[PDB]
Amino acid sequence: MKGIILSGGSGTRLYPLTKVVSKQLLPVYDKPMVYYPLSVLMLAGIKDILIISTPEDTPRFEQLLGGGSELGISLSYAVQSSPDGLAQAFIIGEEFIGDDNVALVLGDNIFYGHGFTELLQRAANRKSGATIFGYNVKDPQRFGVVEFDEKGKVISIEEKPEEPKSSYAVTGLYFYDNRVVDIAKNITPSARGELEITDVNKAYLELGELHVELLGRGFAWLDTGTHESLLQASQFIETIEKRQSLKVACLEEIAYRMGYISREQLIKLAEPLMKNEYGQYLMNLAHR
Ligand SMILES: O=c1ccn([C@@H]2O[C@H](COP(=O)(O)OP(=O)(O)O[C@H]3O[C@H](CO)[C@@H](O)[C@H](O)[C@H]3O)[C@@H](O)[C@H]2O)c(=O)[nH]1
Ligand SMILES: Cc1cn([C@H]2C[C@H](O)[C@@H](CO)O2)c(=O)[nH]c1=O
Repeated sequence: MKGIILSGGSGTRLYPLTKVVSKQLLPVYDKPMVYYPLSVLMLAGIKDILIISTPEDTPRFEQLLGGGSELGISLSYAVQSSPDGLAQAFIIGEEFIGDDNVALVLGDNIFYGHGFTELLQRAANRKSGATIFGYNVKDPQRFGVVEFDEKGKVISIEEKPEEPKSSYAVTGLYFYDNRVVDIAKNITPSARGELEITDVNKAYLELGELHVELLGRGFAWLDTGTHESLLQASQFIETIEKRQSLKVACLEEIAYRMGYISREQLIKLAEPLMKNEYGQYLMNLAHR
């Protein structure tokens, strides 16, 4: 499986925050937003990842994450010339994806909760169909929305409905088989002139292979779209971290716990950052 992080968009709502800094490099407590969705692809066992951003911000993610091999993964970069919607990721990434299955995660999505990584791996290792993730939210009409039935099987899937048929939001994390690129090629802009992931999910629904994993109320799903939610997501992270002295979405911890790196490689990483807390945190970990 390959991974794609959609990490672009013009950053309107966060102005002036986003005047000279890209949205997904802004802090969520103690590390760049982008670390959060990257962590998720890593835990799913995806080792080969395309990061998409704007022409002016794409180089700045590349300056931060490099080419991935310090995390013992592989990272690549592509420019989205402008934000024509999320399905466009599969067009822009057609060539990085090629022959394989692909998972898409939104660059401004924070996921967290016990057992989450078991769910991610089932999905990441499924070799056909789509997997999407649902979550009971306050104002479901703000999001894609999935209604399902009895057995947990999907009866519909609609983008931002004036009258939502369900509380379960479709979240910014998606797993697909190889058919998705030719799917995204063959549908067209909506009323807001974007290529909609909902219509990508609608297609899989017709093929009879759209799976939902529904996330219960023990998971957290936040997105970092506004000054209010950004700060909220921030408080929520530091509360988890202050308490347990474990970090959320520390990339190097995940590379190592996941096998992508060795103790000795983790130690080479810790070593130059020993002047700061994040480095001592990595070093503590190698000591076990
Ligand atoms: O072409 C694009 C479009 C969006 N983005 C970014 O991707 C994120 C998603 O866009 P946004 O406008 O914030 O959300 P919506 O487009 O309204 O909704 C999408 O993302 C939601 C995630 O909350 C889902 O619930 C919806 O079903 C899905 O349509 C944002 O961070 C954008 O900056 C890009 O980088 N390029
Ligand atoms: C093991 C591990 C889990 N997680 C996250 C995934 C889940 O959302 C939550 C519980 O595993 O913690 C990390 O962020 N980093 C880690 O190193």
